[PDB]
Amino acid sequence: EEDVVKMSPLPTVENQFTPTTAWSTSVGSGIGNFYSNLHPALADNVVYAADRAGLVKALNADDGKEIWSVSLAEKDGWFSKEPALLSGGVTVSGGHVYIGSEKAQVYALNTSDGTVAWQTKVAGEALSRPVVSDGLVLIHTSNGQLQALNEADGAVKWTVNLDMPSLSLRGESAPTTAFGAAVVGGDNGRVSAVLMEQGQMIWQQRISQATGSTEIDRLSDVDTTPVVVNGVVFALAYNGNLTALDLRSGQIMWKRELGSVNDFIVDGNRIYLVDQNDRVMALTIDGGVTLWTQSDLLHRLLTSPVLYNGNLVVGDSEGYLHWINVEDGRFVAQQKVDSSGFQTEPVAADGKLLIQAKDGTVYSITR
Amino acid sequence: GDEAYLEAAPLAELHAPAGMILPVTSGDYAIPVTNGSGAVGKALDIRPPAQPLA
Amino acid sequence: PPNEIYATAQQKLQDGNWRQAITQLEALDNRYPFGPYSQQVQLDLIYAYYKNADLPLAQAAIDRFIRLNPTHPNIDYVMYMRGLTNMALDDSALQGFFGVDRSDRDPQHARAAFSDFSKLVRGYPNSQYTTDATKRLVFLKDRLAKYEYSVAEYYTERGAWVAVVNRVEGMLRDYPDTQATRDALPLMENAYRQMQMNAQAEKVAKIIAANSS
Amino acid sequence: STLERVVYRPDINQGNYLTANDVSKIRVGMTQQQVAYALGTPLMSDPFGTNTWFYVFRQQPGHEGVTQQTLTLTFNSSGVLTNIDNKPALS
Amino acid sequence: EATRNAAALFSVDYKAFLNEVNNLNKRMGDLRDINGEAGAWCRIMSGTGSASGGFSDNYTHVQVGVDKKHELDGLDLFTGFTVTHTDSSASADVFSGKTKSVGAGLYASAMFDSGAYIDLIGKYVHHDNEYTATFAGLGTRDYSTHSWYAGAEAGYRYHVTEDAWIEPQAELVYGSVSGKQFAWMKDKDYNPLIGRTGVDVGKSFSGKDWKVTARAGLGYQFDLLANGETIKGEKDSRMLMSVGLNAEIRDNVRFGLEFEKSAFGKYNVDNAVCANFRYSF
Amino acid sequence: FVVKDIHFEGLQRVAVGAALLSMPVRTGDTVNDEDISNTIRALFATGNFEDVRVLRDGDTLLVQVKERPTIASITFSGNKSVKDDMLKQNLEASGVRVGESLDRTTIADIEKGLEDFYYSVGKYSASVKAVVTPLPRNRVDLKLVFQEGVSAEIQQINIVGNHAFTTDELISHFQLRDEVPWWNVVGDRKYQKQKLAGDLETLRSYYLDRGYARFNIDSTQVSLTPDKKGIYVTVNITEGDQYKLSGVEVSGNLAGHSAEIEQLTKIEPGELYNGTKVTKMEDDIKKLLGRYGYAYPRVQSMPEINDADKTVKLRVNVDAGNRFYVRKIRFEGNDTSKDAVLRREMRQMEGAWLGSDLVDQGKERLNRLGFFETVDTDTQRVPGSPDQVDVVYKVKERNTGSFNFGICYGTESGVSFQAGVQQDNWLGTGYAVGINGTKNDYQTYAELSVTNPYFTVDGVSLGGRLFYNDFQADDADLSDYTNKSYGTDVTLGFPINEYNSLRAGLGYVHNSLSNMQPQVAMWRYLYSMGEHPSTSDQDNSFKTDDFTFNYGWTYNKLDRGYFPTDGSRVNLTGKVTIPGSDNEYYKVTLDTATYVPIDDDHKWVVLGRTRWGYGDGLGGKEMPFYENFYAGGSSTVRGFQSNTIGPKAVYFPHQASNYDPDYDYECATQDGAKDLCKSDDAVGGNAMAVASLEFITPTPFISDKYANSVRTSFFWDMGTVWDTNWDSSQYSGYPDYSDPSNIRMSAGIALQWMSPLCPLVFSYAQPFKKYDGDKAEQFQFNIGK
Repeated sequence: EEDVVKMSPLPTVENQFTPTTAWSTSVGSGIGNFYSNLHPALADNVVYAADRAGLVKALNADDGKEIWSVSLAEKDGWFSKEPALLSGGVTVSGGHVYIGSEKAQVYALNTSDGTVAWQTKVAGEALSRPVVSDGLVLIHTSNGQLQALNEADGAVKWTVNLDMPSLSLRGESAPTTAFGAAVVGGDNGRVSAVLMEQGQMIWQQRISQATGSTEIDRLSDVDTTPVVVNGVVFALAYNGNLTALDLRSGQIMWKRELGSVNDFIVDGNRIYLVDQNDRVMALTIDGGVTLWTQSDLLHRLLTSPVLYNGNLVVGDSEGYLHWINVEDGRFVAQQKVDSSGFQTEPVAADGKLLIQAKDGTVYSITR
Repeated sequence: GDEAYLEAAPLAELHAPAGMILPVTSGDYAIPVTNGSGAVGKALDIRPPAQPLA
Repeated sequence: PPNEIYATAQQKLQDGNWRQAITQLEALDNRYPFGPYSQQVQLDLIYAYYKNADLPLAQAAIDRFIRLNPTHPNIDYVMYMRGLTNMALDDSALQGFFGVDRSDRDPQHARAAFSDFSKLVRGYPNSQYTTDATKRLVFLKDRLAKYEYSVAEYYTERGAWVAVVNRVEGMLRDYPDTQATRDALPLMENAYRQMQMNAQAEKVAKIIAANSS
Repeated sequence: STLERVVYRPDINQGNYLTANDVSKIRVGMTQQQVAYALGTPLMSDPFGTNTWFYVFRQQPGHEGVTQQTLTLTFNSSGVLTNIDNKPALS
Repeated sequence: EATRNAAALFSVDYKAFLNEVNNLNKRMGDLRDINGEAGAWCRIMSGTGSASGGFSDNYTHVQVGVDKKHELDGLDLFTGFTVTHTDSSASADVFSGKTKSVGAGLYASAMFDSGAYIDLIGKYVHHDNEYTATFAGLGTRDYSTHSWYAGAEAGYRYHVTEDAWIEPQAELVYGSVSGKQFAWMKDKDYNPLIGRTGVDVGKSFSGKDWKVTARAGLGYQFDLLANGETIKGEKDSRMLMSVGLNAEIRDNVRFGLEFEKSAFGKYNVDNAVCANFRYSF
Repeated sequence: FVVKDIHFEGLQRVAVGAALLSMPVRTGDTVNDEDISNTIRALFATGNFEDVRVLRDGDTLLVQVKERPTIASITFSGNKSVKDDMLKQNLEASGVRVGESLDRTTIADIEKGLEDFYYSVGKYSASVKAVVTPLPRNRVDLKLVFQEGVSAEIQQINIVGNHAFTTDELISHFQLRDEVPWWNVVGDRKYQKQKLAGDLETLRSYYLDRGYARFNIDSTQVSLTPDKKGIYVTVNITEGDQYKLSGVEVSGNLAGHSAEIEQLTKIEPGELYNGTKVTKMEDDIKKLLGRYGYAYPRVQSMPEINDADKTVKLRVNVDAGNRFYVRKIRFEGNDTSKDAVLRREMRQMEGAWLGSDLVDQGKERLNRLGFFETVDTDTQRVPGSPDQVDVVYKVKERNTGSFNFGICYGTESGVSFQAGVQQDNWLGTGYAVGINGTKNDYQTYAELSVTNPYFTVDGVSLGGRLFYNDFQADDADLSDYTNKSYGTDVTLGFPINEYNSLRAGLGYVHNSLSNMQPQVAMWRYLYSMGEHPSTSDQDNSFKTDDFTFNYGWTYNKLDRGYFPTDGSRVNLTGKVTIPGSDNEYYKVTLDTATYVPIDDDHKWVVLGRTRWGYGDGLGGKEMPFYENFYAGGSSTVRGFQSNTIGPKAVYFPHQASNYDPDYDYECATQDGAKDLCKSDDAVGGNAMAVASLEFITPTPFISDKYANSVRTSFFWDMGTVWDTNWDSSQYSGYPDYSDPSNIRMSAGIALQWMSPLCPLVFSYAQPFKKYDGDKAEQFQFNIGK
């Protein structure tokens, strides 16, 4: 039966461009109905992709070249292989390709050959996006711990525990750095920003509304990528809002309403948010002026947004797209490119829009 | 109802001879005499005794 | 109004039948727990459930009445009906239709009709149902003593001369004035003769001939 | 008869267990709290006037004879003087 | 007379169409005020009677299924699978054999105490006809046929009194039977439209747990789509007077006078008046 | 400065002393002008008084508090797979009740027993809202609209740190499963919070049996997906090393048991630290001390984890108390059964020392009677004496009885008496009286079986049976004749062991075979003893007077007598006529019912049945055919007709009949040929060998039983019946009936639901290996037993 409301119908497409360039290669075995963070990446026009079965490949932005298929998740060398739940996230930086997993293995592939993968045993399940900063691969696991690994062999293994709430939602908060302080989103509605030397003072701040409510299920949660401008950590959370704190370890705090679990883009004075009701809004850096909403996409399982050539393209749950403008947000453009659906976030660099579906089908749509 | 509680045998306490004081009669299940004189059998006030007003 | 239902709640089993006295009686207890007729309808569910074979749910209606007000003036009616709903679980079944002796059945219902009748004849001696409670305690003290005779009747043919002399000694302390004690008294003498305790068999032999039935 | 020694008869144990080691540890001039601590509480007693405890150890296997060891202890009014009467076998 | 005697083997789907359908008292009994969310019921039906020329009829109709109590606004929805393992021992004197009628289906009854009698019953029965003839060199015979049923039940009940109720019930079913051939002369596919109407004087007195339901009935059977190619067919009306009874106690879920008679026609359906009894103590 | 009019006519709605006379404003005035501050904002602000209306001066003063009406009934509309009973019992303790006054306050407490109850089962998107209906003030009820949430779904199960065993082996022993194949039904995504701690202790005990004594589990993360459609759960374990068991050490007071305890705790050299073996030796010492008088001992275990050489020893501190004696053995629950029935099945005697092996022997003895459903022993304790116990049995009676009176009179058939009185207890005295008065139109079958199980006190039984067949079949010729049989029976049984039982007795059997058809298997008996009539005429009468000696032997070791799941039951019924009767023969019949489980919860039970029979003549007799063996039908070989497995006799050439209207089945006439003419019906053989094998399945889609009623199983059964005296030299074209190799196999699925009012068993089977002439049907149904 229906819980609250069904999916919203699709409005009239406008289609003011020619998005005819799209090549489809179904790599891997497909993710399916599993919630993961398997997003593609690019480095010098080399598109990388993976899957939960361990089929890690490499392609090109034009048509697809330098194709090597390795069995990273095998774990068996007797008669067959077995998947090891490769759902960490492909990040290519510094000549190495770091993919996390859900079986305490943080692989590190190469660029040319891509078969030498030293693995480091961690104290949980790697689910966050592995970022690098000055030769340190940060991993936010599912047990609420922070293990930053080296780029050579992972010798430094400092570990700090933030919080562990009962019946949490996720632990895949991608950390960002800001002048040496790696801002790490917690798991119980706390925003932490410690230096990456050995683990400094946490100065935790409760920003979620789980303490106000008596009965909570998954209210205390924060899963964001806090990109900063001028030393301002936004760091929104579930059932909260943006929490635009300073880098100088302050205690002042203000949110408004209605925060989500997805990501957002900072264009300086203008930001663009998503909610659980899936209405793409827009705000400013100081409070908010002309908070416009879009009720045409009510409960359509919306993914994370991304800017591409001035337009904000957002995927859907069946394969449709939403090319939305910036001045008021009325124009839409729905393209039936996939039949399975989009769950991971789309990445876009240097005129190349990359989006991976649930079956492992990358796209290079350009408009 | 039944007609077994009025047609039952009466109770008669046995006696103790010389040499046996019989001190065993020290337990429960005793029937006192509280001047029982009223209605027995089927002709009883089976209706609930509702309380009148003042 | 609650008075429009209680005015039509007089059709009892003597006026209507065994089914109409409950349908307008249950609707005044749940919808008005603290109404005008609070303790009046509680004394009506007890009597209506007694003759309609509604035995187990009427026992829960008994203990509710003492629990919420123990200062009731004529409280002897609810204590007398507690002994009657325990004697309704006695030999009034298809076995009682044939006319058999059910004294060797489960005495849990007959022993439960003794702790309430003992408080009625000792707490309120000048009550109304004091005469019928004493006449009902003679049949209950004879049915419980006849259950101990059937235990010693089985233990004297299988053969257990410690189990026989423990039930008759327990019958001489609990039920000293009944017919089952004088009938199990040769059973206590026979168990002393099967063992080598001839000094104890002459004590029972001097009490059977001293009390000739 | 024919079915005298064919029908199975279970073990019929009666009274309390009387191990022959802790029987001869009691003597005269002993209170009731020490006899009930060593041999245990008696299963049967004499309530008719006096206070005599009967420690009967009776066991009967299936159609193989009856064995009974009776130990009767006659206490006094205070409960200190005991009359030791041990019957190791029945007639 | 060789074609009329061989037409008795082809006239086995017209008699089985009446045996496959039934009333509410033959599959659910009296489904009045039971708080059971899911319960398996026991029901065994057996009829007899020589139709024309001494027909040995010893069919045993059995059915078992569960229910699903789903009350929303007084319009309940029932869902449960039923089986139809009918052993039809119907044969004449000239040819011998039986008929293994195996089937399965489901039912959806939305009956209520207000009188909203709307039931949708659909079942699929695969018939197996095994006969052994002696005249005209036929001998043994074996084929296979299918049958789809769509039972659309209607009716309303008005409460004129406190105990005696009247239920004028109407039935409208649809069949998808087929034919067969010989090998040593065949039929076609037909869709029957057998319907019936009549009132049901139900004297239901469910005061105590002793529930007596003196149910009557003056139903009449007629054919809407009458075929004339089985030679040709014939016309025959039926009479379906039935007086039911039940006594559903916690120890007696039996003692029901279930019978039905007829007055005109060339067929016999059941006995005059006979019942059952059981008791568990 | 007093206020007179303060009691107006709007405060006597719900109370007069608690609402109107709650604060004594009249004749209790103390303050000068603080009357408004002492009653309104001090007392009239908490209970039911929401109005904070400021009172005016002494001319137009009015309070005018409107009391909100009471709640009449809570109608839970739209019961979406939920029960109204468990939804209203939590609302009485936390929430609102019926008839209780609600002064417009309860908005959150109704969401405590309803919305938080949905959070426990998995519905996290619940949006319930209780809105009161428009109705006048008398008995205002409300409607309950239900907005359900998400189902309890589980996406995946993952176990990290399992360096020894794979992650797929652990799900096969987990109670909380993820996905089911077509092999089973249960095991899909059902997330329960109480079931999460169930399989976590199974994972805690899975590594303890293999030797990992240092096995520890970290915190379990139960993560939820955004836009919830599943529930993830991840455990973190930290196993140690596989240790070895060095030796045991039993300390404390053994009370003379120093030889049967140290031999019981003996281990094997080179054995690991098994977790299930420590708790088995913890109970087996407690079971050993209970067989001597010690009812309440005290035993512990101190495992010494030695991480140096990877070894571990255990120290057991046995504290045996004193000898406990039984004071009284009381029984409660026997409403319809007398105390003498429940006392004969007691192996523990009153007034002796408490032997725990004898109490469990008396508990299983009451289970194999078939009179009770649930039995248990509650060993009490006397508060006065420190070594006296009261063994109490709490039994529950079962409806041991069946009164089938399904008689009915047809329009032309006639009176059809079907009296089926059969019970194991007459009035609770142990007497088993079964009266089957099956009086048909001609078949006037009436029997009376009274059996006393305890004629003496040891257990000797004495029974009887008086049958009367009176079977007149004067219409058909399907191996039928005019039969008239009667006779009595006397059976005296006695036990020879705790599980075995023997029996013996006499018996008189009378028969009268009149007007029977001639064939081969029926006239080989008449050619041996008696006369030699002509083979071309009917109505050849024969009257036999038998004097049999019925022996037998019965072994019973079942766990239950009602419908068991464990144990075996072997039966044997034999008889032989004494010298001097009309016929000299014997017959041996054997039965087997073996129940064996293949798991721990007794869900998959393998049942194996075996029926063997044999019978021959003594001194030249030829096995009288009214007491032959018949196979087929139901409960013996499911998948065939009633008594169709066996030899089929060749009919002799007939010459006449009753009327012969040119369709009778008698041969050698104008309707057939003129030679020896075979038949198609079964006549039975002298021997019989039927073996069956079933597999009791788990609970089907019909899951309502309320104790144990429904039972579905699939089977595979064989069987054959051959005539051991059939001459094969005089018959060539006919099949050999002397061959014990014509096995008839069948397979199918059965369904047995043991309801007290419809105790029928129906089964669908398909014979895959049959022979010629055997009439086989698919669906079968009867009562059973």
